[PDB]
Amino acid sequence: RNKFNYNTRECQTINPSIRERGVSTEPPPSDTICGNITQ
Amino acid sequence: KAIINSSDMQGDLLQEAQDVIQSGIENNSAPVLNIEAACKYIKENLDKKFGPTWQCIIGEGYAYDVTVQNNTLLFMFYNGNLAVLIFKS
Repeated sequence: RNKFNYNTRECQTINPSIRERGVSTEPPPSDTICGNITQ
Repeated sequence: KAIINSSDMQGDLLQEAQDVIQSGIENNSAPVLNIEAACKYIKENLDKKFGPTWQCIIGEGYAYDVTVQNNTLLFMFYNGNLAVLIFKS
């Protein structure tokens, strides 16, 4: 009107996506033997 | 005079085990030696070298029955008649 007409603008940022992923470890295995003593 | 009788582990650790039992013999090589001190030395050395939960056992006539982790077991004999067992658990 008195200040001349303004000018529209646009800006947007980069929005990464949210993912839900779940993984597992495991208890390592073990061995259990029995032996006798030789002569 | 190492005479390996039963092997389960890898040949490198075989060699180092022999070297360590030998060094234990030299640490205690006298009629006043006790197999217990050499046993302490073997177990503690194999701990600080290849990890804890080692177990050293020395004698000539006995009967053990123990649980061992695979590729971590050795039993052997000496011309000096020293039967030596070692194992990790």
